Parts: sequence; structure tokens; C-alpha cells
Amino acid sequence: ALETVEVMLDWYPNAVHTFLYVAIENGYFAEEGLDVDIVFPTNPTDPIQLTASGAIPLALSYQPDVILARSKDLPVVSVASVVRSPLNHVMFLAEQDFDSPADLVGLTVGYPGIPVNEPILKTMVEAAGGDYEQVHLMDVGFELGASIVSGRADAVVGTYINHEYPVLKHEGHDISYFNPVDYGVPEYDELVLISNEAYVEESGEVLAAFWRAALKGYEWMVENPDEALNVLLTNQDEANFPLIQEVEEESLSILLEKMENPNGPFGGQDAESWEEVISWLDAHDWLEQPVVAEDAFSSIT
Amino acid sequence: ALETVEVMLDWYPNAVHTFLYVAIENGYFAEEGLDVDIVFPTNPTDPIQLTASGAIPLALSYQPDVILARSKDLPVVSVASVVRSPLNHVMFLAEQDFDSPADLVGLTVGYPGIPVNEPILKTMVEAAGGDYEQVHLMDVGFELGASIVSGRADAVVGTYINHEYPVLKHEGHDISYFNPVDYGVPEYDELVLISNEAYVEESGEVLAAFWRAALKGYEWMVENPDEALNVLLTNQDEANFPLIQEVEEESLSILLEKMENPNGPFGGQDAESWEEVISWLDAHDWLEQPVVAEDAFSSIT
Ligand SMILES: Cc1ncc(CNC=O)c(N)n1
Ligand SMILES: Cc1ncc(CNC=O)c(N)n1
Repeated sequence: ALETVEVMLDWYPNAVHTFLYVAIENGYFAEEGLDVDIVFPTNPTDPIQLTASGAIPLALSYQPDVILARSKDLPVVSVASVVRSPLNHVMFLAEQDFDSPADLVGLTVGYPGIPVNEPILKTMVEAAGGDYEQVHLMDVGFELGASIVSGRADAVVGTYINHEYPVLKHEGHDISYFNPVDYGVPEYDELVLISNEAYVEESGEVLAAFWRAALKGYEWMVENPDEALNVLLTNQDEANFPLIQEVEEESLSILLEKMENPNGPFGGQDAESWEEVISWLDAHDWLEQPVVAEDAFSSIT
Repeated sequence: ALETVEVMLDWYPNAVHTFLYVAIENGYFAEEGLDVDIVFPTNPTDPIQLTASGAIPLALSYQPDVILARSKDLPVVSVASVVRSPLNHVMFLAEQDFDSPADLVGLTVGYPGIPVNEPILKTMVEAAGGDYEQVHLMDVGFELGASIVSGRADAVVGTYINHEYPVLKHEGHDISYFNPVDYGVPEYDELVLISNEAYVEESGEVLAAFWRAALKGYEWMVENPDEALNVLLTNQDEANFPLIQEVEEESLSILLEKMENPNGPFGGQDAESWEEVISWLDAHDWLEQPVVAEDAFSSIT
């Protein structure tokens, strides 16, 4: 009777996922006859791979990644834009005192294994005249903070200003960073709801029912900021990704601004954003097969 | 002219790679007309993946992985067994007090992101009477120790008894474990030298040149345990994977036993081991395409 839908988040639960949990808790999905199954990823890259393979119909990923994916012939399609601008920043301990991304040359940068991180770091490094081919990336999965703090990596990319940054500071670490948009990286959407082609064609109803629900979750979160932030926190995976309340409210405050759609409903996708993100990548030889903005995303409403 | 050959290590430099750095320092590779360039993986799955694609001609991986890779149609082939038995142990802080792998049900286990670990853990958990679907894997790439020491993970797999075990202990952690061999897993070769089919066909004289120099380095190590281990430590990656004199010589003591072919030459393989490991993976439904032991490995000399 209830349509069961698997939704794989992009990371372990945190402020950015608030709208989804509010949807669950308020029965918005039940009202829509859906049984939403929120799932965490085993590997950071699972979201796009599983969605692509058709194993799961929904997940949260990164716009630049969707393009990378579609460029490799994966049938991944963005059906909604959650965070309309970047969150990703390159981080390191203040003692490192790097002058610019070009100082990463000859050093090792930790990262979650997520591909999107390659074009971002490459652009940032070349933008400063360094030779990215001498920059060493070290996959640390979810252990982003530990890579930098332990010392095994000189810097990290994949960390968010709305999260990892305030957490490290809260934990006492003195963190400095480089903002990708100050080094040739476009204002891409950090996070987008993604599905696969078949499911968009074969199950448009379910997808429409889902977003309608998720949107109510969003609108409710917006009108009930604190209350909704409380919902997430209680639903946090305390065993593997414990959250700090103060850190999370600050995170939410940042995300709210970036999640809101100035000239349309929450989730509305801007064709301009995609077009330039594709050309940015296509320009740096990251796209093996051509990608078109009319195919990288579609409206499920 | 020296024949350039890229060799990707399975992990960062440690006791197990001593025979290779010895063959470089002592000039054995040069003697065989080759210029060997050791490269570290940025991603734990790189070895198998870059070899398969032809991007790299040589690398170190795991016997079960070669099978899985071939099961996925990748053209990789094992050209030498380096560590003839398992090293992989599931590890957790002594606090946990698990009675068996079935206690892992409902918890999260960290792993390097290397596929071979899924079949291992699943077999283990199932042998102890637990539901694996209820076990959560968390990708931490190279940050294995951190996953459990930070409490972010309840247990970890992928860690080696010759390295991580003595390291955690040396760092002050009371570690407990579960040997996969005690829980239905076969005595597979932990480390094996790999190449792709195309290369073994086109560059066999190179491979043979490379392996003689390698055998020579290996034999020197056996006659000069300590001098070799020092060659290794001086050639360690101190910035991203610092080593401890004591743990590393302890590690060598373990590997010396597992690397030696009691009767036969170093690197020698045989259908038996491969067929056993293949059958294991088929029985537990891990293979997609059937795999043939014969095609899975081949002598290099
Ligand atoms: C809180 C947080 N941190 C890092 C990531 C990883 N994204 C790109 O590398 C993510 N999805 N969420
Ligand atoms: C020292 C060490 N630790 C872990 C691994 C990873 N193997 C399987 O996951 C490895 N190749 N070497």
C-alpha cells in the first residue's frame, strides 16, 4: 500500500538534512502515501553510483559531480537544487600558513574520495600558478578532520565552512582556509537531489509526491527554524557523527540563506548555473563525453 | 636506455615493501635494464583500478580482489604471490568486549573502501550467526586506526595484524580482534603483485627482468633483515605515514614467515589457492561473471 522510497543522504546527518527529517516526523510522506527510507552511504561516492546503477531512486549529491557522472555516461539526473552555492573549502591548520593554493604543490591533500574534489582543487591550484600534477590527494573517506589534525595530510578539501570548519574550531583546532570561488571555481550548487533517468520516466508520480512532501518539510523548517533544528538533532547519528548544538544552529543559519530560492520555490533549478558549471568543467578537460544542461537536470514538479 | 616502469604500492610505505626499495637502492632494477618509479595510491582501490585500465603496468593488491576484479570483467592478472596468507584482522578497542563477529550487528565497522573487505566481514558475521544486512560499513580510506580510536567506528576491518595491530598497541590502545580464518574465510594470499593481460603479453621480458631484480632484492633482505629494514625506513613516507622502528621490525618478523615459499621460489603461485578462493566467493554469491583460476594468475619467469 505504502510506496517505499530509499533516500541516500550525501553524508552523515547534519543541519543541511533538516528539511528531510521534518518531512518524516510530520508525516508529510505518510500523507503522500510514501514510506521514505533514509539511508547513509558506506562510501562517500555511493550516492551517485547507487542512484546511477538504479539500486536507489533518490540521493543527495553535488552538481559538478552529476556532470562528471553524466559525462562518463551515467544516467544520473538532478531533480532539485538544495544548496544553491558552494560550501566546500580547502582547510588546514593555521601553523601551515600557506599563502595560496599553489603552496599545496608537493604536499598531500586529504579528501573524501568524491571526484568533484579533483576539478575544484585542480582549478584552485592552477589559478595560483602551481602544478597540480605534483599535488597529492589522499583518500580519507569520512575522516576529513582527522586527516588534517593527525598530520598525515597537509590540508583537506571536501570540508564545509558550515560544518567541518566550525567543528574543528569548537574542538580547539586553529583552522585557516582557501575559498574555491576566490580561485576560478564557479558558484556551483553544493548539493542537489538526484535520481536516475528511468525512475524519472517510469515513476514520475512517486517523485512528485516525494518533493511535494519534502517541500512542506522545507517550508515548515523555514517557519519553525529552531523546532525543526531540534528534530534533526534528536535524529542525529550520535554513534558515528555526533553533532554539537551550537555548531549546528550556526550551520543552519548559513544554509538557510544558501538553500532559499530568491525567485522561485525551494528546489527550483536555474539553467544558467548548470550551463556554466558544465562549460567550466568542459573547459578544463574534465568531461570525456559531452554533457548538456537540458539533460543534466529536470523538474519533478 | 633504462626501461621506465610504474609500480603502484597497495598502501603507503611499510615493512612489507622492503624487498622493493632494496631492489631499487641496491641497483638491481637498473641491472635488469629498468627504471622503477614507485608511486603511492591516492585511493585504496587505485592499484586494481589503474592497473586494469592500463594506466599502470604493475601494482600490489589482494588475491580475492583480483578475482572480484575479473568477476567484473577487469583484465587484471596476478603475476606473483608476495604474502601467501592473510594479514587482515577485524579490530576493535578491548572495551567493546565482543564475543563474536555477530556482535557487530547494529554497529558500524570502518574499512579502507577496498571491496575485498565486504566478502570477508559478511562471511565472518554470518558464520557467527548474525545478519550482515544489519552491519554498517564506514569508508575511512587510509584513516583506519582513527575510525576506532575516535570511537567514530565500533570496529574496523582492513587493518593488518603485522602493522595496525602493533601500532595501535604501541600508541597505547588495548586491541582485541577476530581472525577471518577462524570464521569461515579461506587462507587467501594477502598481497600479490598484479599486472594487466595486455602488458603481460606485450612486455613479458620486462616483467621477467623486473621480477629477477625483485627476487634478488627479496633474497638480499632475507640475508640482511635489519640492513634491509633500514633501507625501507630511510625510504619511508614520513610526512603522510611515519613508521616506528620497533613496530616495523616486528612487522617484518611476521611477513618474513608469510612471504617465504617453504618449497619453491618467492612469488610462486598455484591453481589450488586460487580455486579455493574463487569457490569461496561464488558460494557466498560475490561473483558476477564466473572466474577461471588459470586465467587469474600466471608465472612471470
Ligand atoms: C558535512 C559534509 N562534509 C563533506 C561532504 C563531502 N562533499 C564533497 O566532498 C558532505 N557531503 N557533507
Ligand atoms: C598496512 C596496510 N593496512 C591496510 C591495507 C589494506 N588492505 C585491505 O583492505 C594494506 N594494503 N596495508
